[PDB]
Amino acid sequence: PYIQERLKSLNDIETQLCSMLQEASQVTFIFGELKRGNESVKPQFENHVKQFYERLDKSTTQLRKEIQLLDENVGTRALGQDTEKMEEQLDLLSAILDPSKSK
Amino acid sequence: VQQLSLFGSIGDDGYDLLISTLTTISGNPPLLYNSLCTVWKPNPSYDVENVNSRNQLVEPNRIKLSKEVPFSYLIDETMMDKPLNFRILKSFTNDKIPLNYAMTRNILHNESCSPWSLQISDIPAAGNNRSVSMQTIAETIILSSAGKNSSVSSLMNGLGYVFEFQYLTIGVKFFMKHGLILELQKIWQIEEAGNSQITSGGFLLKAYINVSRGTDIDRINYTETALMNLKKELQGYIELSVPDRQSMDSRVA
Amino acid sequence: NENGETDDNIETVMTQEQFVKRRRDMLEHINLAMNESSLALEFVSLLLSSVKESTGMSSMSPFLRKVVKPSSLNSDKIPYVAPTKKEYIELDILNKGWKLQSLNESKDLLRASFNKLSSILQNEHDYWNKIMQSVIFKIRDRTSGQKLLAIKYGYEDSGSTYKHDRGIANIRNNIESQNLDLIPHGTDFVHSVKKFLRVRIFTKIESEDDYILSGESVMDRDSESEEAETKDIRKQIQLLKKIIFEKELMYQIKKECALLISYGVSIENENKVIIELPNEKFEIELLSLDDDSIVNHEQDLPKINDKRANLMLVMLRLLLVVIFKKTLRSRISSPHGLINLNVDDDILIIRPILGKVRFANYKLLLKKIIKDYVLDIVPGSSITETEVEREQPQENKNIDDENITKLNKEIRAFDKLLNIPRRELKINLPLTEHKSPNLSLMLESPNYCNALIHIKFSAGTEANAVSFDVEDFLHFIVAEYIQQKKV
Amino acid sequence: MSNQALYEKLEQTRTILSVKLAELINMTTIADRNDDDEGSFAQENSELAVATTSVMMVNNQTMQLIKNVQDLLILTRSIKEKWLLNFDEKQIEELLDNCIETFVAEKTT
Repeated sequence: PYIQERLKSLNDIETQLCSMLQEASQVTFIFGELKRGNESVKPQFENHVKQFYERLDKSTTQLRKEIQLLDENVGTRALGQDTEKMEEQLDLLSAILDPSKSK
Repeated sequence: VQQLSLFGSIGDDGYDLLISTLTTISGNPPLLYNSLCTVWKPNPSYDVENVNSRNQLVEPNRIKLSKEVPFSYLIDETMMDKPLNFRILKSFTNDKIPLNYAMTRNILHNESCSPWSLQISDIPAAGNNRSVSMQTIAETIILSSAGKNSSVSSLMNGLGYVFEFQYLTIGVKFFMKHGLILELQKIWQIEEAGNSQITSGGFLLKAYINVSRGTDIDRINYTETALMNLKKELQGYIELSVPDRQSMDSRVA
Repeated sequence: NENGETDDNIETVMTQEQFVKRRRDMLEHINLAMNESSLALEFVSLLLSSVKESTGMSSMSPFLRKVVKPSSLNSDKIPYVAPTKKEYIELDILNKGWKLQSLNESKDLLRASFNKLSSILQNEHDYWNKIMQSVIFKIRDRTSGQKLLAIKYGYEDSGSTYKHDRGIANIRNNIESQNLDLIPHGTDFVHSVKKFLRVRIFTKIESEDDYILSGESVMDRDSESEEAETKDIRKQIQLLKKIIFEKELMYQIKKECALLISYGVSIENENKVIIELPNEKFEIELLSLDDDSIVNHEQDLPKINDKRANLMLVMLRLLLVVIFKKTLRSRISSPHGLINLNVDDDILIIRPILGKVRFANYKLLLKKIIKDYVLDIVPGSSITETEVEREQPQENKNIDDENITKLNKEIRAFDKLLNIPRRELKINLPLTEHKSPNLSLMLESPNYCNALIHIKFSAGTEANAVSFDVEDFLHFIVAEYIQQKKV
Repeated sequence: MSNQALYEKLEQTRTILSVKLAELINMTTIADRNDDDEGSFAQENSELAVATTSVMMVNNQTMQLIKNVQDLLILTRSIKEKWLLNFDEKQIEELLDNCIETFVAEKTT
């Protein structure tokens, strides 16, 4: 089905969230260097920092959006017996044809 | 026979969905069917008391002749063609199949006649709050006819009845558990001055079970339950309810 | 992803000593702080001075036995000044930056193992992708009826009814593969052990020499090597088709039962062997225990019996698709439903019963009738056989239909296959001209029992005729016919 | 319905927003921020308890942050689940069956 697309959009939003983590983890160790007085990477600190904010805001819009979509999909509109019953024949019949002549 | 039933309706909008749903609930496809019903009243020229040779208070009522019309006498276009009843019903909405239905009432298109379902029903069971519509029906099958005036119309006149009004219904029915039937239907008034769809806008929904007994309170009570379960299962999607009794009384009126 | 995050949130573990010692750590290291918060409850008795103070005091059982209100203080607001104003206090606030720093060092460390912990969860993202690639039956088990364990999946039989133990049930492993449960048929990802239906036909000839029998078996093996790849429901769709075949063998169990109505082999009630008299031969098998269970060496040689035998399986298999079909005729068609299977073993008998009949009976008997018609081999004569009896009843794929358009289609489907199921002997006739006479005979199988009912008219200016409906009498009737023929 | 389910997710998102901020801001306070200015209203006075703020921050903020994450990954895959909730026709065949019958059954004509 073509929803497998929307499914992959969310599984990727999932990787975005694991980035919210991965990114803010640097924010943790980098602010470690920063209050240690060694203003060495203060610009780099600012970078990965607005980056943790960025990843989660993108995730926030992306899954929030996905939820909006699912609500929209929701707004939008035994199977066993059917095909199986007939198809019986189709396989056995085609195979009975096959053993009668071939190649 | 006892007919316990629940009614409701859906706009043509809801049909597509309802269908997909009903197929899953029942596990059978909907099956396309139709039927014409011709209603007869006692000849208003004759006049009769309301009592028997066995002093019984007996009221005048209408008779209902019902049968299938093969679709060949009903359908507007082959292009539509196909086997699918729901997409086909949109094709049928608002207006009539060939009809002019008089023709068939007296043969045509030197003749004998078909089989009919000859019925007479009583008002649904008096009840302060019924969980289900319970209605009695007297029926006989006419197999064919014989004699001078063997057209169904002659026959009815011979018996002292007169044609009153008629209607065609086309729909799909679902065959289901413990004799439960679901009909999703459309009804068309048939007169000589043209045909109009009574159900224009949507489908009449009827879920029912005809019970042989009446006098087996148990199977009657089982049947109530069946219908209840259905209404209940679909509750929050469609309400199946008991129609007003007064609205199911085929008496003089 | 959610399930896997919920798994990590189930405390769950199978650790010996590893899991054991760790939880003991929690006990003692937590208990310490619990116990030291009790020194905190002892400062409560330390109030004394008030009744509400006594209340707080009884907190220790030893307070219950240490009556006194005991302690007292004075004023060193000066010492509060010293705490706050000391160069030591300025310095101590450095112990605040120091512990806080090492806390931030901890924080950094925790944060990084988190993204790598989300990385084991990307194994799952892949599993979901695998599931995205490649029935919506919704079930609940482990009883209770509310909560407990609840999930969803498809199964096999559907329209028309074998009856017992028939379905399918499906769940996902941590290897991103789906395991196929059956609600019995006991789980083994795309099955554990499978029995295909199988077949096998023996012939015992020897040119009527030493009673030596060999077989030959039409074999159904797609392969022994199995793929149904993990993370692939498309391969699982293939496994689902395999599941369908397994459900089909259950059908051959119904045919087993349908044997029970015949006098041809069912030995000890523990095994049943399909077999028939002529040329003594045997055809197909599957023990009252089962059908086809897999374990053998594999070499390719064929054999004439083997080729024929593959024809049997498809027929026998086919024949109960018929049953699987005329069941559904009734169901779709009329109120009650079809449930409970083959009363009179009329419906049942069709499977494996009418094939056996067919092969054996009509054929051997026709052959035998032909030798009897060699007893009428005497006159110059002539005599011919048709499908004429067959033509007269049981027409194939007719436009007529039944009650309905929907109904008509299925009826039609039945009919052409219905030739096979109907297979009684057609019958035959012979005739003479010159002031002209005529006779005729029909072979009827009723369940492998053979009737030969004949007719005969000698057409001339004034008519004379007789018709008669046992093989002993047939021989005799032929002898009487020679006399009343020309001669 | 779907609405109520989402509301929770939105709340979780708001929670996730409000705690890396507390980890950052409380970092200042944890590092100790004693003010010559009298107006500033953050305190870290007493020994144990003011560096205890640092031990609580660790468990609180870091697990609230990571927790908002764990709950939000549940939220995600929950919606995913929600979405995964979801020949020889003719008499021609009569001929075929006759072929098989003659084939399997004996006699050579």
